[PDB]
Amino acid sequence: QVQLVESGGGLVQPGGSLRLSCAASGFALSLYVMSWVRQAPGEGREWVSSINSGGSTTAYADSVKGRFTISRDNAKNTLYLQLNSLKTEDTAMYYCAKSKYPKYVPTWPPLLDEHDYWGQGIQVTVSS
Amino acid sequence: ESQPDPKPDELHKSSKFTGLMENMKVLYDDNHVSAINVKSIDQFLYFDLIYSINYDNVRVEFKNKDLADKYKDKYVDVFGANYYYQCYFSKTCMYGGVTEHNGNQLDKYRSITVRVFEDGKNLLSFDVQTNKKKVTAQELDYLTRHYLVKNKKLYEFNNSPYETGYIKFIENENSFWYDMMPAPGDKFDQSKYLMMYNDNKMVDSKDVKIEVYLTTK
Repeated sequence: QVQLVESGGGLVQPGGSLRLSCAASGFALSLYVMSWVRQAPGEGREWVSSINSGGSTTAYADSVKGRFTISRDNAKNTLYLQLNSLKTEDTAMYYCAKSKYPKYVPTWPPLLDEHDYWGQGIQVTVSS
Repeated sequence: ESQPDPKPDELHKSSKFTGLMENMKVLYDDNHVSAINVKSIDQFLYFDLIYSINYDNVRVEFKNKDLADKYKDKYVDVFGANYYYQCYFSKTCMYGGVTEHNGNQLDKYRSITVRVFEDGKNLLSFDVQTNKKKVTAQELDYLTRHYLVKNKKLYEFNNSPYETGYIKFIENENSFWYDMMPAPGDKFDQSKYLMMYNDNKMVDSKDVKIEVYLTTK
């Protein structure tokens, strides 16, 4: 059965760095575009970043471009996010999201609704 | 007879395809179907066979009933490029890729040396390998493109460094070829492209030669 479990994240001062990890099981990561999405307090889901199956192509939201880095390791079935130069606005639950479409990419960057499984999420807090 | 080689403007031009070449690339990346010595366990339509290859149900589609009838409940090897998007079934889909197992196995692998041309010039050769006396053109095509994607960026996320490409198989006097580039426009339909393999075309692995002809932009 498909599972995504986020780990890492945590608490840091503004300007600091954190890292997120997502362990995938019950499917081959290599078939799927993978994304990070976040939900800040009193907000809807926000797309953060996506990476294609190969690893060659990444995309980022404007708000995080240059500060965050998405990467993947298909052999270990893991997705990563490096969060640098953190701001209070980055405080949120972060979720690893799997494309609904194996071996196919209708849209780039992917739309929020083009994912069909999410993990429980991992908290990132930039303490004010 | 032998297929006439491509005419002047017969080959698809990659610059006229404006969608994501990623959808072609992913067909010739690491993921593919390969099964040794299996027998069909179900059938949906009368021109397909379903195999169990954890185990997924793989629907193998042929061009007609005669081919499905030939291989139904025969022990085979299956090898090919599979797709998921709009895979019609009732899981993954493919076309052809089926060879009788018994009597077709080699003690030692056979190597076939692909000759690659760019704008008419041979810059590169490399080997693909198979254990099969009679092998699908699909299998050899996949192995050839797999190498070229990895090493020559044949297909990239957005487009290709090449304007045209065809792969040519030569068996003695006779030859035939496949266009390696997507049809023009903003959409690439994987199921339509891959249907070229539904004839289950086979070649002799000792006699076949492979030539790939690419043009640059």
